[PDB]
Amino acid sequence: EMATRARAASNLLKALAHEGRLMIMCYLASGEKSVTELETRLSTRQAAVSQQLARLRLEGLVQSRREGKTIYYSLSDPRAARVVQTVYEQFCSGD
Amino acid sequence: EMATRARAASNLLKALAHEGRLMIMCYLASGEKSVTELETRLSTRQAAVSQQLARLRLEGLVQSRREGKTIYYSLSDPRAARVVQTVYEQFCSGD
Ligand SMILES: CN(C)C(=O)NNC(=O)N(C)C
Ligand SMILES: CN(C)C(=O)NNC(=O)N(C)C
Repeated sequence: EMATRARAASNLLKALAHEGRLMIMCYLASGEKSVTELETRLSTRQAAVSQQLARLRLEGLVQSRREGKTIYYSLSDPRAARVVQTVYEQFCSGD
Repeated sequence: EMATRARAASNLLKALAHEGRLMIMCYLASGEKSVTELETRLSTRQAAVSQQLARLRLEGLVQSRREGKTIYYSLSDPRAARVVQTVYEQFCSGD
């Protein structure tokens, strides 16, 4: 149905419509990243990154695994992955 | 730069992160549509559609032309067009 798929799409976009969460998703769009790598690449403060990761997890958009003492995040919803890949390609392209 | 392109991307997503505006964009993603066609397809109330179209116009995402007494809207930002096409394809696909 058009309504329920429009609400799921709208909800993904609400999760992505935040500069910090979008940047996390863009970094994960190129492959799995440790938390250390994400924080190295992001200028966001650690407490903010932590909430943002939790929100992306709640929304079903990221998952994570432990390897030793490292936490690796990755994209988990393939619809969101493709949307973010399009955003990343389109908005990182110069004119 | 990563910051200014991340803000433009984030702003597109904020404009898209609304069920009514997203549905308009999804309909325009398949080609130019008259206002009459858009309102026939949308269940949204006319005053709401009017504000939503105005917002999409302000954001640079849609443009329009007049042919006789008909107003035709179309997508105007190609980055947004591709993002919406990915949303439409991904979220209209069944499992
Ligand atoms: C648009 N966006 C979030 C993005 O990251 N684009 N990529 C770059 O801007 N560089 C310099 C790699
Ligand atoms: C055509 N049809 C029944 C359909 O669901 N298309 N998908 C969408 O329109 N969205 C907004 C996900």
